[PDB]
Amino acid sequence: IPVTEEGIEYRWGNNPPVRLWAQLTTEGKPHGWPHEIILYYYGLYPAATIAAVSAAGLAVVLSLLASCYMFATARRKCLTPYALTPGAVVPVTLGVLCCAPRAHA
Amino acid sequence: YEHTATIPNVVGFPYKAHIERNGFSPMTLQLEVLGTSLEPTLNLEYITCEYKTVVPSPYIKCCGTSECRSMERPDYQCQVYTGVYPFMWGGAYCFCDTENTQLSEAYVDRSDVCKHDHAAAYKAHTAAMKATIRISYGNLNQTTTAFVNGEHTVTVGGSRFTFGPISTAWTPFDNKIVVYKNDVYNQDFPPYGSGQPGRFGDIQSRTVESKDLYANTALKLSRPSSGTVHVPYTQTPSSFKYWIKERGTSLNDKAPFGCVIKTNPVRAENCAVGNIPVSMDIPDTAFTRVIDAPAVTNLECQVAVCTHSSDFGGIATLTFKTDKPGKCAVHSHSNVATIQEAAVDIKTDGKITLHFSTASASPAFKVSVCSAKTTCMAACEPPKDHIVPYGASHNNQVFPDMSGTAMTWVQRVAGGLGGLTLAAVAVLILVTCVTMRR
Amino acid sequence: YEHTATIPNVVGFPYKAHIERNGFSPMTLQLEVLGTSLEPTLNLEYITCEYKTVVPSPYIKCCGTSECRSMERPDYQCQVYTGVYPFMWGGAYCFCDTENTQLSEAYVDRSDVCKHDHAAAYKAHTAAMKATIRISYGNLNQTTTAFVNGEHTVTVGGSRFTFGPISTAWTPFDNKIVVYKNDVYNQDFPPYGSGQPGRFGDIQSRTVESKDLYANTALKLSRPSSGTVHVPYTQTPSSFKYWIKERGTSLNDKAPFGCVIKTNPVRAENCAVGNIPVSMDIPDTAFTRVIDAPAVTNLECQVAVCTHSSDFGGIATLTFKTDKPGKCAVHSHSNVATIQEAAVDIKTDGKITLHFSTASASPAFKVSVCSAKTTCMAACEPPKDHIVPYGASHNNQVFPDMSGTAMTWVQRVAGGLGGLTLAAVAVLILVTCVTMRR
Ligand SMILES: *[C@@H]1O[C@H](CO)[C@@H](O[C@@H]2O[C@H](CO)[C@@H](O[C@@H]3O[C@H](CO[C@H]4O[C@H](CO)[C@@H](O)[C@H](O)[C@@H]4O)[C@@H](O)[C@H](O[C@H]4O[C@H](CO)[C@@H](O)[C@H](O)[C@@H]4O)[C@@H]3O)[C@H](O)[C@H]2NC(C)=O)[C@H](O)[C@H]1NC(C)=O
Ligand SMILES: *[C@@H]1O[C@H](CO)[C@@H](O[C@@H]2O[C@H](CO)[C@@H](O[C@@H]3O[C@H](CO[C@H]4O[C@H](CO)[C@@H](O)[C@H](O)[C@@H]4O)[C@@H](O)[C@H](O[C@H]4O[C@H](CO)[C@@H](O)[C@H](O)[C@@H]4O)[C@@H]3O)[C@H](O)[C@H]2NC(C)=O)[C@H](O)[C@H]1NC(C)=O
Repeated sequence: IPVTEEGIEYRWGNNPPVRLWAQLTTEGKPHGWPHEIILYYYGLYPAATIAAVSAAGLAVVLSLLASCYMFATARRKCLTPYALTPGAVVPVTLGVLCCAPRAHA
Repeated sequence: YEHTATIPNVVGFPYKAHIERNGFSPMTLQLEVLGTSLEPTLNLEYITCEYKTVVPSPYIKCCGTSECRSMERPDYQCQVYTGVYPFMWGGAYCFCDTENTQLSEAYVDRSDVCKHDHAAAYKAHTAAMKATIRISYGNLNQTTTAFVNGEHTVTVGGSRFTFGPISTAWTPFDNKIVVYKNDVYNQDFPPYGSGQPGRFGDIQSRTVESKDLYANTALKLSRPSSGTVHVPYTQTPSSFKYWIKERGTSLNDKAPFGCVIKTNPVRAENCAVGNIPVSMDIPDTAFTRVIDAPAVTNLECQVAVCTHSSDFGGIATLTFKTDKPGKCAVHSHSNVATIQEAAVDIKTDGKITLHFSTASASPAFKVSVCSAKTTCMAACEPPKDHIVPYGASHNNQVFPDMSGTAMTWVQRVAGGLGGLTLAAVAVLILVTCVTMRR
Repeated sequence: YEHTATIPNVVGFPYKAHIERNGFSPMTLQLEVLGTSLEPTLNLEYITCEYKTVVPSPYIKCCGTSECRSMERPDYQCQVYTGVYPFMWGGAYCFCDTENTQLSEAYVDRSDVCKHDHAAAYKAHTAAMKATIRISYGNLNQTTTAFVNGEHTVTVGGSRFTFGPISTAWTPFDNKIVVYKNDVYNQDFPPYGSGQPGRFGDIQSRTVESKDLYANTALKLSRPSSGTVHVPYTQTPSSFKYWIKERGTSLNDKAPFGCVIKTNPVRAENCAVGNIPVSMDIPDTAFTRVIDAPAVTNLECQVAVCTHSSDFGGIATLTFKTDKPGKCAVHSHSNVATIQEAAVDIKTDGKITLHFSTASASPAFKVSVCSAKTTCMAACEPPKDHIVPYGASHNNQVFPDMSGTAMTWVQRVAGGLGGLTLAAVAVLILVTCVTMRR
């Protein structure tokens, strides 16, 4: 018989009815490593923990590119005006901006 | 004094209400509901028993003919037959060979023992909920009953409580009730004047002892075969004894919210749904003044076990600094954990324990002893069981709010990744003004 | 055979319903309501009488003292005094000067005629309307009663009827009801356990005979004066004798839709609201086949009088070409006029008389006698009497059809300038097609 959380009653033959509720045990391990803390929230709510971890995963790879896309935009606005006219690339900036006009460019 | 609270509708579960006013000591309460039985406003529409086909001895007149009388009974069926020859036990019967009629009649009425066992068809359109509440404070310990609507008022010690209207309006009775002995069948029985032979309600009388019986059981006669003094009749059998054995289960055995269903003033007791608003009218002769209450300072809380078990898994060693022996009234203020015994005593050295029951990995609640507050913290562990006979004693709140292990790794990632997205926005202001001005 | 109709709810108003089918003569019915009750679904909140305060004989004590008792009683109040000097009739009575107390005691209960006269307080949440329709067709008049909701089913002769639900669900009561002897009062009474002194509900008991009386009539028990033997007190007066005078009217004298309000099985009989749907089940052995009916050809009607009076103030005359005498059934295919008597007897000569009743200046009703139709038009005149003692037999409709004299002048103004408006368009169409191109 599936005893989910709110319990069942069941009557066998002519005995009085018996009610049995479900405890809130699990299989994982709380208060430990970040990889074994997901298994603790996996026996508890096994289908509502994938939609939670994906929005905590999509918020990481999106916010990581949007800092580098602002890096490459801000890198461009310091290398371009020293690349139109014939002139040196000022190696003071080479230590900061690892400029693609390195050696013969 | 006036105070409002909303107890849950769980049978056999204590609730703590806490009263704080000016000048007096903080005082807790403990309301507990014992039984809850709602009944609809019934009205009997008909009564069904077995039937009893009465038929008298047949009449044979052999000198001449006869005619039917055509009286009025429920299923009064006369039919006269032509020339017969009865063949009684000694020789012939009526000393001729033809020209002899035979008047045969039969009809139906209500059973003999109908007032003892009988089905009844009521109607459920409203409801009327009653309850039974144990009220506890100080040295007052009583138990009363009151209608759960905003018009009834009970007095217990010197106060005047009033229980508000129910949140929901849910009844497991659909509209209609069929009671036989100890059981309600959630049916859609045919109305008075639409009986069907074999299905339920072929005998419908308006009440138990009245007249005007209604019956259509298709009582059709036939002629006797050749030479026997009998009377044949064919009709569909008793519908009421179909229903005693064809009944699967009552509404008792499939009611939604754990309800059980009794029968004599037809009702459905101990149903756990919704919540009850209350209204309190405790006078000022029950409180204690802050002069006589022991002033308690320098609170501290620490735990040792915190099991997720349903009863009271978790101990809490709690210290303080008092001056006078007296009496306090503990309480929490958050629905993450619940506190037992509500009124624990005091001692000069601060060493008293508590039994909480939380249901999350890291609870964070707050305790007031005698207007003297603190917070608590725990590192709870799961229990090694699966099926428990008793029921829960905690409000469900699974959220490790702002300090646990499951929160610290979230704050380091989102406080470490977010610090490098806005840092590129700083570089987007740092460089672009220098280029543009140059 | 099956047929449905709807009848208006006004009492003493014969309605006609028409039945047409292939292979039989047309047939008309005559439904006519004769009474209508409306019982709410009661439940006695409480019942109210006129109380009786019993002051027993005061018990003195001449040397010792006495103490209070704390008995169990509705508004019990006893309290003892200090030394009093009684001085009854001849000389003193305790023969001391002090230390002789006099215990006083008083309480209240219900009356002695409380089972005879009483106000009864009910609650009206639902209501079940009955009716007393009589049914007329052919040579059959019966009169049956039925609960007016769409499932109860009654039989008349050899046919069966049922009556649908009432259109609205309006009540002349409200959810509160006060029943004394012949006058239900639609007043929101104060609830149980919250009675107020002086106003209606000072004493309250749950049913007619029970314990647990409730009362707060503000009984105060003052101190006896100088040397006479009497127990004085003071009390707010009986509320129920104020409510017998300060009752303004009944609800019979301010009921909304003109409905008398009886009292003993609390009722609301003969209202006037909405309409009632019906359902017919006339079997095939009630019509006439089309061969047996008298054939009717070449109808032509011609009005004579037509006043607007509330009775049948109109006489028409019809001609025809029949072939055999018989009995037709007339009907009106409009809600403008209602032909009376429905059951004319056709003869050899082509001349019959009817009686109709309109409410507008020009009718357009059309008459079927026996599967043959014609149209009637009249020029009608208003009556002279202003106040009439009987009701209204027509339907409330005031609109001349299309060819009345009051509307003929409209078409001689509409076609006049409307035909001149298109003529002013047709000039511009010619100009904007000849000298937009030349
Ligand atoms: C005033 O307020 C107090 C507390 O607020 C209430 O006191 C409690 O009342 C309940 C019920 O009356 C008491 O429960 C009873 O306990 C008895 C002894 O308990 C021992 O045995 C049980 C059973 O193994 C153990 O679980 C427990 O730990 C103890 O070891 C039981 O013997 C009683 O059972 C009886 O009744 C049941 C059905 O009711 C029968 O089936 C049994 O056969 C037996 O007859 C019962 O369980 C409880 O002990 C009281 N005290 C406390 C501190 O909770 C008062 O009810 C309340 N009102 C008054 C005084 O009017
Ligand atoms: C259809 O169904 C009914 C079954 O009852 C039958 O027709 C009914 O016949 C009865 C009499 O047999 C009618 O009842 C009485 O009619 C009397 C005759 O009315 C004359 O007098 C009055 C009064 O002056 C005039 O207005 C009228 O024009 C006639 O000249 C009435 O005098 C009776 O009055 C009673 O009630 C009034 C209150 O209304 C009291 O004040 C009186 O004192 C008295 O008690 C009464 O009305 C009845 O009206 C008929 N019902 C109909 C026609 O629907 C038929 O037999 C049946 N049809 C067939 C084919 O069988």
